[PDB]
Amino acid sequence: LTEEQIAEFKEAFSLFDKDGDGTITTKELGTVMRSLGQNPTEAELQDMINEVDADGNGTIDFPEFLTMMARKMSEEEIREAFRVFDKDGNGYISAAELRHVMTNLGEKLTDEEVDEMIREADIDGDGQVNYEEFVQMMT
Amino acid sequence: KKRFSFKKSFKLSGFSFK
Ligand SMILES: [Ca+2]
Ligand SMILES: [Ca+2]
Ligand SMILES: [Ca+2]
Ligand SMILES: [Ca+2]
Repeated sequence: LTEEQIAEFKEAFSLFDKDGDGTITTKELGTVMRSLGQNPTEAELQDMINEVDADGNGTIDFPEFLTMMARKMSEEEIREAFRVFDKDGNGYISAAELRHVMTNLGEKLTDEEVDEMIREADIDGDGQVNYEEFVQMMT
Repeated sequence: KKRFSFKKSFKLSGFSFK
């Protein structure tokens, strides 16, 4: 585990932990998922936490979060996640689309932060992220 | 906005999303 990987997990955690209290609640999870166009029920949110809630305190701490993400790591689930970003449906995630998703998530990005994110997944160097690229990234 | 010790990853953001 590298230093940059930890900083990414730390930011991924911060995106959920809206009030920055060090834990992720079912409420925070729902807010994020709705902001990405999903609509989990209360039961589903509780189930998500329960699966990784080692200490049974009802909320997710940093390690439990890491476990959640490691368990997350078919075609349909990936396609769906692609469509969260590919808003116009043209088959390419642009920088403007990525920035739009991050902004709905309450995260403001500099053009450089966004470009850097595209750069990470863009394999062919067209400056966009196609489905295959998005699959190589997620897989 | 750049935050020291923090880094925005597309990958982890993907998994974070469905
Ligand atoms: Ca919180
Ligand atoms: Ca817990
Ligand atoms: Ca697009
Ligand atoms: Ca590309």
